Amino acid sequence: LDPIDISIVLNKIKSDLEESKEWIRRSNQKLDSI
Amino acid sequence: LDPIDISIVLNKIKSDLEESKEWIRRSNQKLDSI
Amino acid sequence: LDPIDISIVLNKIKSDLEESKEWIRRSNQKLDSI
Amino acid sequence: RSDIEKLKEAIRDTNKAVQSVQSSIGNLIVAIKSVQDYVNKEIVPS
Amino acid sequence: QARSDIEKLKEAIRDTNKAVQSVQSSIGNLIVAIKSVQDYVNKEIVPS
Amino acid sequence: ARSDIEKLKEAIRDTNKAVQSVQSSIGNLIVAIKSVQDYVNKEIVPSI
Repeated sequence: LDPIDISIVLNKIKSDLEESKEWIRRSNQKLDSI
Repeated sequence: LDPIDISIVLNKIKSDLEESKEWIRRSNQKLDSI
Repeated sequence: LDPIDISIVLNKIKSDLEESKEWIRRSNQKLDSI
Repeated sequence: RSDIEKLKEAIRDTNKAVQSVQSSIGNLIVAIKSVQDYVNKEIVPS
Repeated sequence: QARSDIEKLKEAIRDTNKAVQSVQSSIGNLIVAIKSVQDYVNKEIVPS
Repeated sequence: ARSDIEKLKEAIRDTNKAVQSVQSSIGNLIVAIKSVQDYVNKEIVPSI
């Protein structure tokens, strides 16, 4: 049987998660400036 | 063996996710009116 | 074959989920103060 | 104050979005647990 | 000042909302990943 | 008021921490799915 490989979709989840972290970084920075 | 069937749980996740999208749409709408 | 056991990672996710729920309760408590 | 009220309403909606996501993560755990249990009680006896 | 602090808060929330939308995208793709595992088990392991 | 502004700021900070906790959740869900793919490929595939 050919192995199961979901690395493509896993990479897409990772990428969305790294973007999420940047938006939260930016939100905190804005609040720090108040 | 009978085959795996997690459509019920996947459907629940999808529903919660769609409802999340609508709350964000409402938040952004409030923000646009400021 | 020896059985798969991802209970340890699932416990970490449950813990992070519980922590998330408390921060949301705290946010809503602050808004309740306005 | 009218802008303060709108910001409060916005954050309230964001919080509800996050509660909806929490419910999705809750069920993702259930989904993965369900895969584990099927492997162990249906494939691994074989 | 008041409308500037108000404008910073508004932008902080806009940023938070985009963080939540990125999490929404990640959950969408987790569904795909988990369904793939389901599909592979039923097409390669359960017949096999 | 300045108090209401400080409260809204405190509220958004708590909301951002909630999102950070969910981000940690997603990180661990990736690991759990990867561990299922690994177990399938390292143990069930060869047996069958």
